[PDB]
Amino acid sequence: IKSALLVLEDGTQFHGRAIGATGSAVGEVVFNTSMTGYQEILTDPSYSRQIVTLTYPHIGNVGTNDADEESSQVHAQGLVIRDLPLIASNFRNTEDLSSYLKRHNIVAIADIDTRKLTRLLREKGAQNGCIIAGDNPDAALALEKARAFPGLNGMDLAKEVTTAEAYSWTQGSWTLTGGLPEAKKEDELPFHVVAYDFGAKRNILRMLVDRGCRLTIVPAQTSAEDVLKMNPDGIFLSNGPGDPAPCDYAITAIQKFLETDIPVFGICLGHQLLALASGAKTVKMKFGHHGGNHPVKDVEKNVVMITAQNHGFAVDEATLPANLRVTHKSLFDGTLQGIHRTDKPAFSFQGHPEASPGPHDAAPLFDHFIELIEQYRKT
Amino acid sequence: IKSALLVLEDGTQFHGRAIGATGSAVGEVVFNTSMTGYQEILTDPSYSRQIVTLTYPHIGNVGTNDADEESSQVHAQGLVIRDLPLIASNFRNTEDLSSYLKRHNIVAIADIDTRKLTRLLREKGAQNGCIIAGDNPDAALALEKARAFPGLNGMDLAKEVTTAEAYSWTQGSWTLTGGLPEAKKEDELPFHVVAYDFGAKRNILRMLVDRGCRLTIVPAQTSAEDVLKMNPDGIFLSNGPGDPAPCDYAITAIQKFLETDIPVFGICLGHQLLALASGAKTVKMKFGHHGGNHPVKDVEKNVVMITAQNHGFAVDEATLPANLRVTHKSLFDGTLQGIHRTDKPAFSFQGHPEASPGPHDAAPLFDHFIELIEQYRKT
Amino acid sequence: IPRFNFEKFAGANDRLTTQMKSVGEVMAIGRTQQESLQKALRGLEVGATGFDPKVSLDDPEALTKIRRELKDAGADRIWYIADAFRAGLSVDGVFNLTNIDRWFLVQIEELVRLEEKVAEVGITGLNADFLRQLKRKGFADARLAKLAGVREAEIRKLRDQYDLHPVYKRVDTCAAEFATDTAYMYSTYEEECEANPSTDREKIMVLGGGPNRIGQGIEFDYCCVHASLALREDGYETIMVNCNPETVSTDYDTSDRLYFEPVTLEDVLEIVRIEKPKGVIVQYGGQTPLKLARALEAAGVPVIGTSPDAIDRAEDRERFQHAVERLKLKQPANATVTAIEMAVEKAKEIGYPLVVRP
Amino acid sequence: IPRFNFEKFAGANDRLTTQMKSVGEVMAIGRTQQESLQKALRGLEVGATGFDPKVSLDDPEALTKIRRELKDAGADRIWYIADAFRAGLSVDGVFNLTNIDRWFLVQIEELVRLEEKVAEVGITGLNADFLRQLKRKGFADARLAKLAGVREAEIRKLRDQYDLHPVYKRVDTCAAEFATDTAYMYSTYEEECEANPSTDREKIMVLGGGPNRIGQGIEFDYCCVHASLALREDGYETIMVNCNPETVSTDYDTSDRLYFEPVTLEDVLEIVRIEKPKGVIVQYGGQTPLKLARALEAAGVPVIGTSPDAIDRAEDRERFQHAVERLKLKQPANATVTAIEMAVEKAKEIGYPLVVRP
Ligand SMILES: [Cl-]
Ligand SMILES: [Cl-]
Ligand SMILES: [Cl-]
Ligand SMILES: [Cl-]
Ligand SMILES: [Cl-]
Ligand SMILES: [Cl-]
Ligand SMILES: [K+]
Ligand SMILES: [K+]
Ligand SMILES: [K+]
Ligand SMILES: [K+]
Repeated sequence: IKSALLVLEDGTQFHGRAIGATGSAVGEVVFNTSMTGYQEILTDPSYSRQIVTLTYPHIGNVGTNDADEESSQVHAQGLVIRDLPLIASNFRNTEDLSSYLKRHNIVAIADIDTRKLTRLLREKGAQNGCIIAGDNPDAALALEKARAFPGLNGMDLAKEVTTAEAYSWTQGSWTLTGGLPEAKKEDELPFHVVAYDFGAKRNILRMLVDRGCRLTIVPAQTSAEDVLKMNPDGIFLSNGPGDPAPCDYAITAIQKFLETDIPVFGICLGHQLLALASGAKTVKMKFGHHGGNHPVKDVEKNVVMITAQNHGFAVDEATLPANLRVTHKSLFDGTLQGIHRTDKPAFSFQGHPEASPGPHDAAPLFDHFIELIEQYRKT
Repeated sequence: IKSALLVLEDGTQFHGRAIGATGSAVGEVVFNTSMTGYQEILTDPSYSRQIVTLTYPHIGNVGTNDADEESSQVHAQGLVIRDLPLIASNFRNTEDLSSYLKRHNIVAIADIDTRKLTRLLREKGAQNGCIIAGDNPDAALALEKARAFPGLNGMDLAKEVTTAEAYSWTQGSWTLTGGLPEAKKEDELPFHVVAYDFGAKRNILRMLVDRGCRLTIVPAQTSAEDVLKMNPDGIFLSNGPGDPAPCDYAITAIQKFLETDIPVFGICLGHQLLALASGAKTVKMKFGHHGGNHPVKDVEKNVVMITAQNHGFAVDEATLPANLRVTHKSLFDGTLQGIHRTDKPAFSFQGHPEASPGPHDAAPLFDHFIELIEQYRKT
Repeated sequence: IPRFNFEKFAGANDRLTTQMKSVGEVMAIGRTQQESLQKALRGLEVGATGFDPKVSLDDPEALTKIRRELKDAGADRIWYIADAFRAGLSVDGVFNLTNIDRWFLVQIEELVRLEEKVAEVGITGLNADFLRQLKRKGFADARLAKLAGVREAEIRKLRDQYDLHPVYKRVDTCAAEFATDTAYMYSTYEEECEANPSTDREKIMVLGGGPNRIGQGIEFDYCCVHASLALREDGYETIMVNCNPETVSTDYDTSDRLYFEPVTLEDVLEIVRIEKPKGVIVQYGGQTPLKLARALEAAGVPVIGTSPDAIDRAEDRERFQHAVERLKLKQPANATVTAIEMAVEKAKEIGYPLVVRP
Repeated sequence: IPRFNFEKFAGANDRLTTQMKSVGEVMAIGRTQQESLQKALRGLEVGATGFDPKVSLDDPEALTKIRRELKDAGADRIWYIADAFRAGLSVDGVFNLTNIDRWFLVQIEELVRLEEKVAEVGITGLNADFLRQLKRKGFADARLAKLAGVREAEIRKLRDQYDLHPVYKRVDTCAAEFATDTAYMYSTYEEECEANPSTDREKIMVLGGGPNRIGQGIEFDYCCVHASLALREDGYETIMVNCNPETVSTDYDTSDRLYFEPVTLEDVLEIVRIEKPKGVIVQYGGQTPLKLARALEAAGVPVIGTSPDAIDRAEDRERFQHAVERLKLKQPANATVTAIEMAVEKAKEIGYPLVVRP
C-alpha cells in the first residue's frame, strides 16, 4: 500500500494511491476535460505550478513517447486521476505512465473521486492545493502547504520557464508515416520569424516551420531593440504559465513592435500580452478553460471551431481599446477568444491553434499570420 | 539497453549491463566464492570501499529480506555478477535484488565474465577499479577514477563506519520458526560485554546475546579509560573495513586492557588489532580471503573447520611475540588464523565465527570467550 | 453488450461473424471499465451475475473447449475468456486467439484473480476494505455470494453493516464542466452522491426489462413508457429504471428521473433505498421485473398493482389449475409426470396429441 | 537429465514416479542455467536440438495434451513445458500443474520467447549481437536453423563469419580461487578461453556415446576408455569428448584432456577447431559418434580407422546386399516393399516366416 493524499485550501481531502514520485507538490489545482492527449498536456509549460486533474477516468492507456512531449520536460506540478490502467496498450508507447512519472520525478495520485473534485472547482472556483505521496501522508501539513501557496494571480511564470539563451528552430510536424522530421536547413525556409518564449509549446514552432518559417526563439525578456536588429519577417508571442499582467518587459517590448509595421501574432499568453500592450485589461477566470472540445466562434465568418483550451486568465472585452476588434468568442461562456488590431498587422487567439492535444480546427489561424508576413515582405 | 562498465587499474575493461543505480563506483575489487549469502555479504561493513565480485553466476535467486541484513546499510561500493535472475523465488523474499540495489543506491553490473575477472585478481593480486553505469559509460574516465583511487593500504576505514554514540544491544539470533527475536531485557542477560564498533556485523552481537551477554556498543575511538569505567565482564573487538594498522587509537586502548585481567576477544579486524597491540605485524594479502568454504585448522586439537572468511590483511606469523601463541591456521595457504595470549585472557580469530553467511563450524570460538568471562567473574 | 437468442434456433450456426445475429443489447455506465463491464453483464438478463464460469476447473477437456470458444467466437465468448484465465492461460495466449486488445484483457484477468481471493478467504475475509474494493470493481453481491458460498442477501446485509452503498453520478455531456438540471444517473462506488432525491412529491417507480430478446420486445417497453407518461402527467414524480439503450424508455425525456441501471434486485433496492417511492410497478417490463416481484416485496418494496402472489397464482401451473377448478371453467386434461413410463400411462389417460411443457 | 527407453516397453506405464525407470543420464556444464540446460538437452541423444516442439500450434486439442503431460509427468515433460508457453499458458499455470519452481520455469519461458523472435526475424535478423545473445543462452546451431528455416551448417557458417565461437573454462573445485593443472573443460560463450591447446604432441580424439541407453551401454564406454589408456600410454595426447556423468570415460584421470560436452557435430567441430587433432576415433562410442562420422569428415575432420564411407557400406542395407553379392556369400532372401499388396506378393516370393524391418 502506497499512500497519497490531496488536500485543497478549503480543507477538502482526497485519499488515494501514489502513482509517481514520492514527496509533495503544491500549486493551483485545475481540471482538464481532454479524453486524450494526457502526455502532451503534462509536458505543456503552461501548466507550470499547476496540479492537473483529468476528468477522463483512465489515464495512461496508451503509455508515453518522446514524440508526444510538448517541451523538454513535464511542467505540470502534479497529476490527479481516477484510474491508472494495468498496462499501456499502443504501438507508439515507449514507457508506461507511472514509470514516466517517476522518471520526471512527478508527484501524482490515482483512485480519487475526480468528479467530486471537478464539481467543486467548477462551483467554487479554482483553488490551490497540495499532494503528498508517502508512507503516512500528513493531512495537516498538506493543508499548510496548500494555504501557504502564494497563488498564480499576479505571478510571473514566463520568466521562469523561458530559455536562457536564444536559439534556432527549423523542425516540422510529425507524421504517422515518417514520424518527427529532421530539422530543415536554414536556406529551406523562406520566412524568418522571431518567437518570444514565454514557455512555448513545440507544436506551435513545428507548425510554423511547416508553413515555411525559420525560427529564432528568444528569452522572454528580450528587448524589442535587440530583436528588430534581427530583421524579422515577423514576431510571434508564445504561450505560457501564470499571469500575463506582471510581465512588464514583454508588454513594453510589444508596444514597441506595434509602432512598426512588422507582423505580430500571439497565441494564448501571447494573446493576452498583445492585448495588454494595446491598452486592454486581463482578468483571472473562475476556473478557466482547460480541455479540447471548446466551441469558439469566428464572429466574422459566423463559423464554429472545436478548440484546444488551457487558460486561467482572459482579456476583458469591455475594456477593449477601439484599435482592438473582436475576432472570436467562446460559445461556452462568451469570453474573449480572438482580437485583431484595426490599425496594425497584429492579431491573437486565446485558444491553441497548434492543438497537441486537440482538434485541428484552429490551425488556419496560422495561415493568416503568413499572409501578413508575405504581404509585409512585398512591401 | 542500460549499459554499465567496469574498469580496472591495469586498463582491463568489462562491458555489461547495469542492474543497480545510475552512477559511478570506485573501490578495491575483490572476489567472493560464496554460493549463497549475497545479501549478508552486501550488507557487511567490512566491504566498505570495496567493489564486490561474486564467482557464483546466479546472484539474486532468493531476493532480499530485512532479516538477511548484517548492518543498517549496504557497505559494498559496488556489485559485479555474471547473471541477474529473471525472478527471485523464495518464501522469505520481500524485494528483488535489482530493486534492492537501486533503493540502496548501489552501482551494479551484470553479464560480465566474472571468471576472467577472478583469475586476474588471483593471478595478479587485488586491483582498484571503477564501475560506471549510465547512458554512455566513458571508459577513459573509468580508468581515471580507478587509477586515482588511494587504495586500501593504510586506509583507516573503521573510524568511517563506526557508530557516532554508544548504545545497547540485547537482541538474539533469528530462528526459522520465530524469525528475529524481540530484544531481551537487561536483567535477562548475565554478563555485560563492551564492544568496540569497528564496523560490526549484527550477527556477532546477536550471537553474543545468545550466549547471555548484554552489550554496549562503543565507537571505535572510545578510550580504554572511559571503558574500564563501565565495569565490563568482557571486551570485544569487532570486524571492520580497511587497514587495521593505522588505527592507533584502538591499538593504544587495547594495550591498556591488556594490562588488566579482563577477557578480550577480537574477530577479524579485531584480531589484527589485538595482534598489533601485542607487538605483532600485519600485512596486506595478495588478493586476501573472501568466501565461505575456507578450511581452518585448530592446531591444538588438530581439527578442521570450514569457515567464513573476509579479509584483505593478515597478521605475520613470523613476527609474533612470544606472548602470542598460534591457535589456528588456514589450510588453503597456511596463513595465520587464530592467536591467544600466553599470559593474558585474550584471544582472536581471523575468520568469522558468527558466519552470516556461512558454515556454523567456527561458532564455538564464542564459547571460549564465555568461559573466560565466567572465570573472570569468579575472581 | 449484445443479446442473442441462439437457443431458439437450434439448427442455426452460432458463431459470430459479419452478418448480425443478436436480437438486442444492454448498456452500462461505470466510473471504470471494470465496473462498466460487470454492470453490463449483470444487466444482460441471461442469468449471469458477472463472470460466471462455463466450464469446470476439473474438466480434462476444458482447455480444448475454451480454446475453441476463444478462437471462434460464439455468444458466450466473454465468459470463456475469464474461464481461460482461471485455467492458467495468459493474456498473450488469449490475445492470440481472440484479437481482443490486451488493454481489455488484463482487466478481466485481474477480476478473475480477485474472484480467486474471495473464494479463498470466504465471507469471513470480506472485510469492509476488501468488500469496498470489490464493489468498486463492479462485483455483484450475487457473484460474491457464489464465490463465498453464501446467499446474496448475506452479502447485501454485510454491505448494509459497513454502510457500503453506491453513489449516483449524473450524465451531463461535459464531464462536469457545466451543471445539469436533468436527472439521468448511474450508480458507482465513489464519494459524492448526486442523486438529491426529492422529499416533495409522491414517487412512482417503473421497472423496465433490460435488453430486448425474442418474446420480450419493444411491446413491454411501450407499456413502461405509457406508465411514465401517464403518471407524470397525473402529477406523480416518475422514476424509470432501465438499461436498454435502443429505447424510448431510456430517453431522459420520458421520466422525471432516470436510473440507467441493471434491472436487478441489487440495483433496484439501492435506488429504492434513497428514493423511497410510493409504489413500484413490476408488471410492465416483461419477465425481468416480474421475476423480481417476490424478492422486492420481501425486502420491503412497495410493489403496486396486482400482487406478486396473485401473479404467482396464475404463473403457477398448480395454483392456477386449482383456481380454474374453483371457478368451474374448462381446461385441457393435464398431468405432471416424473418418469418416462409414468408419462406413457398418464398420456394414455390424457389422450393424444400431447403438449409436453418443461 | 535422465535417459529413458519407454519406446522399448510398449505395455508399460510411462509415467514418472518414485520407482526409477530411467536407463541412464546426461550431464552438462554451463555458465548459466539456460546455457547448462540446453546443452544437456542437445546432448541427451534423443534427437532433440533443444526445446523442439511436441505438439502443433494449430492443434485444437493441444492445450489438452499439454495439460496432461504437465500434470502427470512422463519422459517428455520438459519439451511439453516449452509447448505450454508457446500455447499461451502462464508460468503460474505451468507451476500449478508441475510444481517445478518458478525460478526454472521463467527461464524456459524466456527461451521460448527468444525462439519466437528468431522465427519472426528469420536468418536476416541473425545479426552478430542477437546471435551472440542466442549462443550465450545455449541455443544450438541446429535449433536456430530450424527456427530460421535454414540448414544447420548455414548458422555455423554465419558464426564463423562473425567470429562467434565458444571459449573453454575449466573445472577446478574452487571457483578459480586456485590454479589447476588438469584440463577438464566445458564450452561457454564468454570472453576468456582457458583451453590452451598443445602445439607439442600428436593428438588423438576419442568420441564417447553420451548417456547410456538400452543397447548403448557401458560396453562402448569401456572401449573408449581403453583407446585412451592405450594411445596415451603409447605417447599420444589423448582427448576425450563425452558427457555421461556415470562413466570412467568422464573421469579426469582417464585422459590427457577432457571435454565434458554434448557429443554433437557442433560441439565436436568446435573442439577440433582449436585442438587440430591428428585423428579422431568415431568407432568406439556406439551409434552416437557413428552417425556423425560422415558429417565430420565432410567438415574436414581427420577421422581415423574405418572410413565413414566404409561404415555406410555396412549399415546401408542396399550397399551391403551388393557386397555380399559382390563376395558370393549367403544372405537370407530379402525384398523392399512399398505397399501392402506388394509385400504379400514379394512375401510369397521370399517365403514365410518373415522378418519385417522398418
Ligand atoms: Cl476521493
Ligand atoms: Cl566481460
Ligand atoms: Cl444458420
Ligand atoms: Cl483483504
Ligand atoms: Cl510436430
Ligand atoms: Cl536484435
Ligand atoms: K479513494
Ligand atoms: K558482456
Ligand atoms: K435491446
Ligand atoms: K548414463
